[PDB]
Amino acid sequence: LKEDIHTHMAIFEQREAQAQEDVQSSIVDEDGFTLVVGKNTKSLNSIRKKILNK
Amino acid sequence: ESSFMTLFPKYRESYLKTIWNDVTRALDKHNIACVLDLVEGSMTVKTTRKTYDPAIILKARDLIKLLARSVPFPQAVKILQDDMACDVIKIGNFVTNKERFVKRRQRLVGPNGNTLKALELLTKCYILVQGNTVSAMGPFKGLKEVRRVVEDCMKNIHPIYHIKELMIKRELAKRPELANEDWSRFLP
Amino acid sequence: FKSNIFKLQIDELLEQVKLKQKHVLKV
Amino acid sequence: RGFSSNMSHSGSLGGFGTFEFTILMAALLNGGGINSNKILLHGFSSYQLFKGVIKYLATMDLCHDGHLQFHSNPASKYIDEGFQTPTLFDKSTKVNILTKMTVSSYQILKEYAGETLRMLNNVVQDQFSNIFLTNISRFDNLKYDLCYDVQLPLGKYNNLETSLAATFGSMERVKFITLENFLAHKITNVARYALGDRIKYIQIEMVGQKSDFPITKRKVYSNTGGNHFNFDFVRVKLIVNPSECDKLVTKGPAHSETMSTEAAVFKNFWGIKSSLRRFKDGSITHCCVWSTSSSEPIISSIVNFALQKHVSKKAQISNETIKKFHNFLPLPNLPSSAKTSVLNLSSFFNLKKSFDDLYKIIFQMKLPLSVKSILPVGSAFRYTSLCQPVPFAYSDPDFFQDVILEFETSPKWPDEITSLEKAKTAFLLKIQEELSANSSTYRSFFSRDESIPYNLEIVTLNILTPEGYGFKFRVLTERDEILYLRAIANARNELKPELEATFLKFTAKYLASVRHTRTLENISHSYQFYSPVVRLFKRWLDTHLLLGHITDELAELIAIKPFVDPAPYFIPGSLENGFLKVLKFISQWNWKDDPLILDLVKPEERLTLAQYKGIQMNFTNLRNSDPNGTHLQFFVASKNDPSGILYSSGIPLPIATRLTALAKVAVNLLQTHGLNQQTINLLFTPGLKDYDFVVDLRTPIGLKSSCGI
Amino acid sequence: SQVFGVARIYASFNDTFVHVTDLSGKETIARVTGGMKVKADRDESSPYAAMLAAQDVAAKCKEVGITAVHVKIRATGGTRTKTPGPGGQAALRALARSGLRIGRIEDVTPVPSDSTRKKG
Amino acid sequence: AVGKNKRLSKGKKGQKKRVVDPFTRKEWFDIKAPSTFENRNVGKTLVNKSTGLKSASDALKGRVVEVCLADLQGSEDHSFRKIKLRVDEVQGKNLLTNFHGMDFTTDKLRSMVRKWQTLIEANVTVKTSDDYVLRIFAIAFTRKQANQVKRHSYAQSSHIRAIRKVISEILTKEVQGSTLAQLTSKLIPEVINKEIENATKDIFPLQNIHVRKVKLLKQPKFDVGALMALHGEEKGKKVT
RNA sequence: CAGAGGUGAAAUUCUUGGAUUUAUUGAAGACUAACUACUGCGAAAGCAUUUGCCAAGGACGUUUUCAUUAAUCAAGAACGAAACUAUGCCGACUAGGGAUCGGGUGGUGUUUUUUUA
Repeated sequence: LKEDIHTHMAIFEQREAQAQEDVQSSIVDEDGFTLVVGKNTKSLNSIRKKILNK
Repeated sequence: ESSFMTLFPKYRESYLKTIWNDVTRALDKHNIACVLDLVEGSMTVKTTRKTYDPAIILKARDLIKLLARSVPFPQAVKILQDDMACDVIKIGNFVTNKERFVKRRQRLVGPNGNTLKALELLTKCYILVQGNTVSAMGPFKGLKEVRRVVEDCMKNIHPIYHIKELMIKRELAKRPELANEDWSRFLP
Repeated sequence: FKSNIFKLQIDELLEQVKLKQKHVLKV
Repeated sequence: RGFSSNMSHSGSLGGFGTFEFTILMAALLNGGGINSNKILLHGFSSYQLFKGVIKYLATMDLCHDGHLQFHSNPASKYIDEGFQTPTLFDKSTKVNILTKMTVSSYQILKEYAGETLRMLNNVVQDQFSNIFLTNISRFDNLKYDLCYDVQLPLGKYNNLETSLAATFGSMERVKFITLENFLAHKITNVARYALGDRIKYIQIEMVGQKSDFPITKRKVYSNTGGNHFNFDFVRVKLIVNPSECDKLVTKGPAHSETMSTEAAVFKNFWGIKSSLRRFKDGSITHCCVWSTSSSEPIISSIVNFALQKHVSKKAQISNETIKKFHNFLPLPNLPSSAKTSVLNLSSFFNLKKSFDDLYKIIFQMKLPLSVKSILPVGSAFRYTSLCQPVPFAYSDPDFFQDVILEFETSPKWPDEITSLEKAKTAFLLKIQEELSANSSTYRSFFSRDESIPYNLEIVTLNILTPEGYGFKFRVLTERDEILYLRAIANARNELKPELEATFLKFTAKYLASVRHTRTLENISHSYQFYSPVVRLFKRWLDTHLLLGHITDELAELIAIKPFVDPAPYFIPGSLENGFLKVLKFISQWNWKDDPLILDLVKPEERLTLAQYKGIQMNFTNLRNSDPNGTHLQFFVASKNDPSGILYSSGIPLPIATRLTALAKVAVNLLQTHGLNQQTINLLFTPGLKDYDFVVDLRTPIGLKSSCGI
Repeated sequence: SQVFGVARIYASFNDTFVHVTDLSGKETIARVTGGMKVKADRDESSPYAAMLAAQDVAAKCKEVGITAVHVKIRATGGTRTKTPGPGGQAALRALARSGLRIGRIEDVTPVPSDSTRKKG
Repeated sequence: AVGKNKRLSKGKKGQKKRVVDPFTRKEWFDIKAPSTFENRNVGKTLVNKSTGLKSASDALKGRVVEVCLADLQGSEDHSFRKIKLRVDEVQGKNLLTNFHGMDFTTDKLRSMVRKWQTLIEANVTVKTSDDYVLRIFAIAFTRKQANQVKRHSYAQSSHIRAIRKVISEILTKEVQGSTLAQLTSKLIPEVINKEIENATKDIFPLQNIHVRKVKLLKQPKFDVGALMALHGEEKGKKVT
């Protein structure tokens, strides 16, 4: 149990930190367009999901 | 193990950092532990397991209260003494006009502080006029007289009238032929 | 409302419990 | 209701029917005010007349406080002196009307008047068929809460003086002309003074009373009942106060210097059983102490003593029905279990004490997130466990009682369901480490929870506390409902009802379970007999093999329905009456048309008009989406749960129809055959038929002692 | 072990009420006053008077069975002053000298939320 | 005023005689706190007599005690609270008290209040699951951050109204979820303070967040069964 | 159970039908302490518990719109026991300095938090 918990937490933290940086890393499009994210968002998947919900 | 605390602002923090050795000197001559916390701004008096004076833990509470409300330290230890008490008098809820309220408490202080200083000399108290209240420290007879004078002065009686009355009463009690007469034939 | 529901229900019970003039005339 | 215009003073029931009703409503049309106002008017409809006359019989006393006076050929007047008999009096004809009614008949009429006045002033549901279309008088075990069969081998009219302890002399014949009247009034007064406050009302039925004899006979001649008199035996029926149903001592008057008249009747009424005891605070009063027993109640003991003392030395006393019922309830393997009553909760409270010690320890442990709440949610915490909790009995399926452990709010939870469950597992790991490092006497291990589908990492903490108890801590956070709603949103249109069932299982396990627990514990404290009724009903379902597919909270709801809404019956005052009321209700339930709406409250927060109609609209929407009930059968709802699916979801229609058919077969059995030991034994025999195959299995070890019985 | 009672010490500028009650606050055990211990009416508020009052109350307290005290000290409060009396300090000290175990000291004077005067 | 100089009023015209000794006729009962606390047995109480057990039961069921949570829990971090207790059931030299109210103490309130900040009060009347009616007073004092150079940290009116909305919603949800006993076991380890702080961390930083005072308003009908169940039937000695 | 209040000391008054005191309540008329200022708003007098309802107002922001619609005021209109040691050159006005109250722009990290507010 201890080994599974520790390894899963490590890989989850790595993936989460990478996705957070990828969201808040100034995603500029090819035709000069920037993208409007906010403070305290960490998932471009979740941005697409908000768009899909609306 | 009974405790008491009160809080201060930062100008008092510098002054209290200078004088805190003498505060704990007096309180450990009376067997009362005390701490000072500058990241929170708190003075605290705790009883120890060697203390034997409930009156002295109450008096230490009033000590740190006065020191937070900005009286000097010799006045503070005079409240730590035996036959002394502190009183706060509220002068806020008397008048509605702001100009009139300002004029009346400036009348209470007087020109050059003369009327306040003579009130202190006649009542043997120590009076401080802070905004909406008045802090007076001294014996119980002085505190009774000072509460009466301040309430009438925030009503419309002049402290010059009350100071003349206090002088006349002083000389009247000084001559001990009248321990029954009413003295109202003498008063103004 | 109570009047309406209770009136319709007592009408149902009375038409259920009502007897017949043939029995009345026989007895 | 069961009354009639017949004579009741012969040990019969009635005295009030058509004629008495007409004379009474005519008097109330004439007036009935305290200063001779009119209560009923000419222009009133029958609804108004009925509401008025029942309001009068509910509010006004006519036996012990006052009397009514009218003239037939000018106005009626209530006067304030009770004559210890039903007294509506006409001075134009100088008659008392209700002298056929005894005191017990008037008492039961008062209680029925109160009940129907309550059902008239009830505005929420439809009380009409509830009042007028349910003859409760069929089964005496469903009409009255304790039945008692006593046989009286009397003998002969001249053998009376030897076969009785009372005396039927000349003036006794004058006051009580028939022997049946005299003996009946003797039994009423003796049993009433013996019980005292352990009964709300009493009734004496004379079984074997033939009111018909031919022309060639002088009177009704018979030889039944061990004598030549018109009865088989005496059925003593009691409407019992459930709170004072089991008070151990029977307190009498105090002790002065002079023997008071009341203490004199006490001493001549109890004889050897009486005493003079000094209590814990220091009072000196007379009391006759009894002993409690599981199998039989103190009511049975005291009525045995009273009838064998102050009636005859030859009578036979029996209630083997309730004796066998108390036998069929399980008995925990504990000291003094036999003499322990059925309302004792000491095992449950010992469990709660151990839980509170553990609660303090885990509350004052030190964690990265401080603990916010710990809520016991177990069946033992709501007194509906089947086997009572025995220390160290670790084979009963309810050994591990569920507690919810909820931490404070924190913004740094993970947002991915598997890693979230793994973080909760991490918290439980730290808790277990701290416990095994600080309070070594406790023991602990870790198990899984597969009751929630597709959420496979739910790890629970089993803790064994050294008073012999087990708790499986499971953690509830502020993100579970959010993640389940997000998953059911992002799932596609085919798999949406599967995640509906998943989220519904989650709700019924985690969230509404706490509300359910606290509500049932409170109303169980107000209704003691709910816990033996629900234990007996769970035993019945387990022997009929329906518990594996019907959840325990639905069992508790369908058990508690008659306690919450006993209309038009009474509140149950026996394990027998409660369980049979549950069986009769579940038999008469037509769940294809009728939903179950409850308001789990103490007796007189209730579901008002808007909430009631909204729940009914939810029900009819469910029935338009499913008219036949291939997907849902029981629509049960309460204030903590207006949904109507949450507890009865995922139930096989074969199982539901089998349950209703078992209830119908049971009630038809009790209709054709009298209630007795063989009928209840046949009730508790398992079916084993209608099944296409059966598989009989045994364990290598018998588990009765380990289960704690 | 110790039997606990409260002592309400209402110490105005004119008098000194020592008033021992049991825990429930209703059954009073011993109540005396500086005004009923002193002879000179002008000295109805002296530390001497309060010391005599505390001695009488301590005698009655150890008589009936009380041994330890929660003391609650009180001023006039309301619109008048908000400072206890010389009798307050002396009565508390005299009780502790007489040998009741002083259990817990508290200051309960009625401070008005929003006082009753006319704002002229 | 014992002395001779004071005059003679109506007063001591005729006084009755000291022949009573009520402390000889009185009676020592013992009380018992609920199961929610840790130090249950708390002192004794005096009742006047027992020749009216009517009078003994009357006085005892009337009484209202109050204690400090330091003596009730062994904890000087709970020293500042005071809990009121109501005597509802009496049995055999042993009273079974019930939770009645709760106060802070006056020196604690004065100790909290400062100058260059903002004080927030918020109260709400709610109804528990036991159909008890309750009124909860909570307070919260703002704070400056670890970075602030302005000497005063004032809330605006909109921040005060928003924090009052949040505090009212939290207290309403908590009590309407709870019963009375669960509310006592929430109030003892001060959970609602941490809950309110974690909920209002987003609007404005507050520092002193307490539930200052709880008042009962209306009890339900009396239930000896439920009270005895909360706490956790006897035969005499046969004098003859 | 015999004093309480009040004063420099008194006195008037209330008190064996229990005054003062202690505890649980209930009603009434006011008032809105500490937070309370280096402040805020209103034309002035004035304005401090909560939550709504009604209408008003400033500044700010604007690549909105009208295009001289304005300023100053004698007449007229609206609003509305005290004083008692205070006293500062003014103006058609140049640079500013620390504060603070309200709005906006930018940078920047801490406190915050994450598809649900």
